Amino acid sequence: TIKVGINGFGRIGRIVFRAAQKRSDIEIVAINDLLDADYMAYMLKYDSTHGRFDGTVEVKDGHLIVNGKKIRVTAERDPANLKWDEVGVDVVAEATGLFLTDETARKHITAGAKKVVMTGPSKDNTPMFVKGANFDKYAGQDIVSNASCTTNCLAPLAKVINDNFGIIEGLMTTVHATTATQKTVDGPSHKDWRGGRGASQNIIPSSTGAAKAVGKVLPELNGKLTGMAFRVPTPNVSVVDLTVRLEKAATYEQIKAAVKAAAEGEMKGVLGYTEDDVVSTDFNGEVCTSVFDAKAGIALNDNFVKLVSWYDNETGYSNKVLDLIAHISK
Amino acid sequence: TIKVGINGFGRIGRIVFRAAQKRSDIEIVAINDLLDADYMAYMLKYDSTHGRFDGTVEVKDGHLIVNGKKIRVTAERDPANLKWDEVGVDVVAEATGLFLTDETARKHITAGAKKVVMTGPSKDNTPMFVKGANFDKYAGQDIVSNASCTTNCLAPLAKVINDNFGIIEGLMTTVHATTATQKTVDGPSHKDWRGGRGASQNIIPSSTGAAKAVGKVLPELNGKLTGMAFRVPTPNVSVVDLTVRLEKAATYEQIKAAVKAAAEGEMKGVLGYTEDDVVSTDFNGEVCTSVFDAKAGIALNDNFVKLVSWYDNETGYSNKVLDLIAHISK
Amino acid sequence: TIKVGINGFGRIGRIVFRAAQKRSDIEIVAINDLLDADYMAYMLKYDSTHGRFDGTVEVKDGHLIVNGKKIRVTAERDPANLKWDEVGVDVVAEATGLFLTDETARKHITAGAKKVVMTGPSKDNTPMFVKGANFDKYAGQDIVSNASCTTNCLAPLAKVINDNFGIIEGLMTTVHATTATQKTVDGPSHKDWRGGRGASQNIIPSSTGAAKAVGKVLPELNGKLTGMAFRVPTPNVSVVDLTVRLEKAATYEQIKAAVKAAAEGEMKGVLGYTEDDVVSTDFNGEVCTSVFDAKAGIALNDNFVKLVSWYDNETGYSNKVLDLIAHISK
Amino acid sequence: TIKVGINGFGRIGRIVFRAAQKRSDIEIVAINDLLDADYMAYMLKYDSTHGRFDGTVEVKDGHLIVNGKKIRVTAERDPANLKWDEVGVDVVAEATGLFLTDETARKHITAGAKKVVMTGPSKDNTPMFVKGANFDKYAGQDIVSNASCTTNCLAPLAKVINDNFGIIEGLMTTVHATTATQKTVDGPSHKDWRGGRGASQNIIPSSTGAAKAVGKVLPELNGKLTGMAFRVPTPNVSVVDLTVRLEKAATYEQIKAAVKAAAEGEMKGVLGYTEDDVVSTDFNGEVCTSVFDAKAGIALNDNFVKLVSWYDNETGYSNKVLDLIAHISK
Ligand SMILES: OC[C@H]1O[C@H](O[C@H]2O[C@H](CO)[C@@H](O)[C@H](O)[C@H]2O)[C@H](O)[C@@H](O)[C@@H]1O
Ligand SMILES: OC[C@H]1O[C@H](O[C@H]2O[C@H](CO)[C@@H](O)[C@H](O)[C@H]2O)[C@H](O)[C@@H](O)[C@@H]1O
Ligand SMILES: OC[C@H]1O[C@H](O[C@H]2O[C@H](CO)[C@@H](O)[C@H](O)[C@H]2O)[C@H](O)[C@@H](O)[C@@H]1O
Ligand SMILES: OC[C@H]1O[C@H](O[C@H]2O[C@H](CO)[C@@H](O)[C@H](O)[C@H]2O)[C@H](O)[C@@H](O)[C@@H]1O
Ligand SMILES: O=P(O)(O)OC[C@H](O)CO
Ligand SMILES: O=P(O)(O)OC[C@H](O)CO
Ligand SMILES: O=P(O)(O)OC[C@H](O)CO
Ligand SMILES: O=P(O)(O)OC[C@H](O)CO
Ligand code: NA
Ligand code: NA
Repeated sequence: TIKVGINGFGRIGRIVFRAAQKRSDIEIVAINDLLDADYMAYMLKYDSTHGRFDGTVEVKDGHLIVNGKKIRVTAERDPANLKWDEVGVDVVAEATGLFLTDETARKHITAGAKKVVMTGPSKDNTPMFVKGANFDKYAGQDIVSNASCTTNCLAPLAKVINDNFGIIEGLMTTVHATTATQKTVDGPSHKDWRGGRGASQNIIPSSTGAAKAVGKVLPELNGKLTGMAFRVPTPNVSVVDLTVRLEKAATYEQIKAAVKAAAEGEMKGVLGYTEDDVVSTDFNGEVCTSVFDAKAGIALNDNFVKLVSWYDNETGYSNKVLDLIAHISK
Repeated sequence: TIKVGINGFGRIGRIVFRAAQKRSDIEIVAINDLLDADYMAYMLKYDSTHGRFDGTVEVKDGHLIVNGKKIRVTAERDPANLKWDEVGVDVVAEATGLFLTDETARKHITAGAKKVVMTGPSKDNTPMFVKGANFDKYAGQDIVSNASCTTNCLAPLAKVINDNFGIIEGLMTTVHATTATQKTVDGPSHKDWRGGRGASQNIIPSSTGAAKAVGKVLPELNGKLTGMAFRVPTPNVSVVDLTVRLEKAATYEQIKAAVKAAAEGEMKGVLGYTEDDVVSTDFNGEVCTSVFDAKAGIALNDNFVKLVSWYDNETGYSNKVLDLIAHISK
Repeated sequence: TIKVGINGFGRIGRIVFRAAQKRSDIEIVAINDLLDADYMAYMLKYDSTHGRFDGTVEVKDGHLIVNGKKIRVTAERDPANLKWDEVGVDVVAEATGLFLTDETARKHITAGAKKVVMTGPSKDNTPMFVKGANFDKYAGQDIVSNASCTTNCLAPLAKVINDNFGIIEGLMTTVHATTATQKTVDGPSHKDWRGGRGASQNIIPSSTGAAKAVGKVLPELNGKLTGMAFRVPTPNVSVVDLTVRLEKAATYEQIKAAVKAAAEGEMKGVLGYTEDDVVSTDFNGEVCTSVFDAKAGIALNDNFVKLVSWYDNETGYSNKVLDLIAHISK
Repeated sequence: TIKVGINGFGRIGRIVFRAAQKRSDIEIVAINDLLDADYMAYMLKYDSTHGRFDGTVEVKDGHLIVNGKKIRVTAERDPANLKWDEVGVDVVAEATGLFLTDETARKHITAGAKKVVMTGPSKDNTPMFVKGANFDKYAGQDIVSNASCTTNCLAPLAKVINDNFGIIEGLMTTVHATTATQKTVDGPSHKDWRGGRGASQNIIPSSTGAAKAVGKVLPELNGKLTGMAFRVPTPNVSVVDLTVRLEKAATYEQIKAAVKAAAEGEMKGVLGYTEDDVVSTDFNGEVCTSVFDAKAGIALNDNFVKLVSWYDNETGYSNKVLDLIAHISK
């Protein structure tokens, strides 16, 4: 098993922790955050979106005991002091949002970890990987990024469509759940003014991490795709609305068949496929990072189509963080 | 003064009523619905979205007294019995959703009205008129339709873009407020299964009335545009997300300049233009039916762009119902 | 195995169905509602509040196949035509809200069922039974009512407090999730004007079924308790806020000890007890019909206290419908 | 006119600013916060809850120009450096939540202001005042507190009830809108764990400032009243649910008459009175700090009653901050 330390116990850190409980290949052995262990235990035990933790959580001597296993709890501000080697950590899930460059994330390796996976898009040239788009390009790097949830939805779908029909150009929108960066009522957000406005009251235009990341994980599409977001008052699950022009003419049935074939074969567990009358809550807990909604999309003609794909922006991305941890450990 | 009877006191009927109070050329003299006058008064006085009625509302002898003026109240199921001539009604705002064909709406003329404006898309070939798209094609018809709110947002924007740059093809999404056809918790909706799912919990894919209507008010765009909707948990205000391929190359600044010129000139009061960091609640009460959001849109290249335009689906549409009543009465 | 037919596939009918899957003593063999089998299957499979159905759902020959078992589907408006004997139904879960009197519900017995459990308060003197209040008073009746969800929260708590300390008088509020009787935006509700106002926008004062029912299942408290509700914009889970004057002085720790003892002893699985920092979503899926929140309540003095108890108004009530079916079948 | 400086441009500071625009007796001449003037202008111009600012807002040379009047903008962390005398400030509205003791708030007087009104409950013995409860006790103090919104709702009602009928003991609940201290999704709130849980998803038990403040502004009720709160997913407007035992027997009609008499006389503009079928949005913008809801309350008997009173927790409190400023300046 791969021993993992989580740095940062926010939404991603906690859902990564829960996802790792259900996997035999990865074992969380340590968590670092500026939260007391008893408060960590509370945040783990109770979740408004995903329900009660499936297992036992004890606090003993400042550490967590989860399903009888001891999890080392620390509260280090400087990752260089984390002594990851003292708990045999192989890979660090870097989930604070604060260490998205090589120089900052490398402190985990100085502290004894072997590799680091950033749970967000890198801010320098640290390479990004998206399962179903470019895991096979990984080349042994000791620090990597799993991109972002929206990129994990867009890229697998864009790859199937491009590989089969040729994307000339495309624009996308994600209609995106409210997240922790937003405000409950109009409040200060000096670097993103719209993003300070009351989240439960508003449709809020925003920028998406996918516009900059998708051409990095699929270089053949660089400069051919961009987009934006609308944040809306739901607590989880988002949807990509991808408008593409195709080089090869394809009927909507042919598009469905290509997506379905990828979902049942090469991209199984990454790309999903449904023909049901689904809505966003039907993907709360979804592990696939891109679930194609066949009935929701619409074609104007054989070369211009709007495609719809769902993603649980918490669960899918967290599971693929673990997939990236496993992949770089092979 | 144009005397107007309102048939149906749902959301559109009540917001048309409020908007008519601010116009000197139109006076509401009668309302018909299966509601007691005291309940009509309550629904007019208090509005969760638009606040308290600006004026006085009294019930006297089974009728409404609004700002001191008597409004005749009736509860006729058959419009042929409405006796519109007894209150001097010129134009009926047909707002029940039940009489969207010539044969049904013409019962109002048999009942003494001179003209009818349907407050929804016609179900037969009753002509639709949308301000900023084709009011100038009106040619004396006594029964007309104002299309739908989404069509009133999309059509003025599509016209400016097509007239200046040529829309080869386009696909649109409206991210749309919850409406009265939706359900508070998962409930029966046998003709629209997704639409029965709990509105406050979900992003809900849906169809839009604008996909059929836009090519009818702008025949030059027939077959060139279609789209879909996502219903989201907000109570009012929606946004059109229009992705178009252009015949003539246009930079995003050139597109902005053209839209602003239309908003400040010919289409003033219909098309609006902003460069501010707006969110949906900033248009609660907006009278313009299409407010272009310059900063929210994004161009992939000089011939492929995503344009964003806001609309208060209650207020803008209701004001343009009144504009159409005035226009056909000239 | 008790064979059960469900009449009405609304929220209670569908959550009773799901809960029955986890019990070996009760098997659903038939469902009646004015829904096609494929639409019933969709409503069972996908739930915005409770997630995807845990099992397989297929439609075969107009009937449902659930976890491999055939469920007879019918669409009879008149319960006398339900032919319950043809599927060996023992007890009917009468969940339509339309047959809450002896004369109407007894049509199920004419149609071949042996007993009926109404899933709402009876409108005549059909006896109500609430687990943790008066199941032990059941004495062979073939038609009974399980009262309402709020009554199932209030009555077990009121009984423990009254039995130990003596309720002289009490007043309660339930802060209550939105339900299907409410409206998504301000709409017609001529028999309950406040209840027509947009559910997601408002705190809405309302009446509660528990104000009439509690004195019926606990006659010793008749005339000693009443209350009201506020409906709020959550999709499920509600909370009782009970303010009582006590005959016998009791400190808050003594009250806690008494409630905990009942939750751990006689009323285990009915009354729950927590000292954790819980919020409403922590009870989405809760089977206990009354979970006492020790830290939320507050005592003014040893004879005047405010007690707080949570309930999943869908899940707890539905499970106790099944408990009542089992109890009357003993 | 009284010249006022606002310290802190959060919800209270901004709604105080808007309220002062409509008053001739008070003129805002300066605002201090760590926000650029252009961002202050944006937060003032657009409000999700209260709509667009009624007036003009310009930014010039780092200062605000509002309806043509210059407002001095500063960004001082230490209030001792604010030079309030340079803009002739009489009274400071201390709205940061950070300076709720004599020693901290007195820095404004060192900086040249004459008096300070804290827009929250004091943390030391700085005296609190609530209009309709104890403004007439003000005795010239140069630093005062306006208590909190819930205390401004509870105290005027409790005073009428106690003065007329004698409160033996009472317990209250406020069902309270979401506020800026809450989180959009489950997040860190280490001093109030429940308060970190996702605000739009949950009913959240909480503590209320009124439990400690009400006996301070009405000493005759000290030790006779306390309570708690439930935070719910609405963006503004809250409601007090007051359960009281009365010394003097009073029918519910007698209680209504006493409240109505106070609302129309001595407490006019503080206590309001309605018999309408109201819901929370009907008080968005309400200036009265306590609006009694006659039809919502319920009496068990002539000495034990539940009373309901609404408050716009932003608008009412902000207007009474201005009232306190005017009162201490007499
Ligand atoms: O930080 C000062 C700027 O704030 C706004 O711009 C930010 O917020 C936008 C969303 O409202 C983002 O799109 C943008 O990227 C941010 O920089 C404001 O629009 C700018 O004019 C201010 O300079
Ligand atoms: O009415 C029976 C059909 O219901 C569904 O289809 C309706 O609902 C869809 C949204 O969920 C609409 O897109 C569609 O146009 C409606 O007809 C179901 O998907 C069908 O299989 C049923 O035949
Ligand atoms: O049906 C006519 C009456 O409607 C209102 O009263 C109903 O709605 C109230 C909630 O808004 C309930 O409390 C009440 O029990 C219902 O009867 C209205 O308040 C009445 O004046 C009307 O007669
Ligand atoms: O700060 C550590 C404590 O956190 C919790 O208590 C806080 O949060 C409660 C709401 O969840 C408040 O009622 C309480 O006043 C706060 O102190 C936790 O319940 C405590 O056990 C922790 O010591
Ligand atoms: O598309 P990639 O490069 O992530 O590869 C995914 C593999 O095919 C799955 O084993
Ligand atoms: O575009 P039309 O035909 O609605 O004409 C609009 C007029 O020029 C003024 O609104
Ligand atoms: O209180 P009752 O009468 O529902 O009896 C309950 C039993 O003792 C076990 O739940
Ligand atoms: O009740 P008080 O002391 O706030 O006094 C309010 C005055 O009567 C109003 O002028
Ligand atoms: Na329908
Ligand atoms: Na009703």
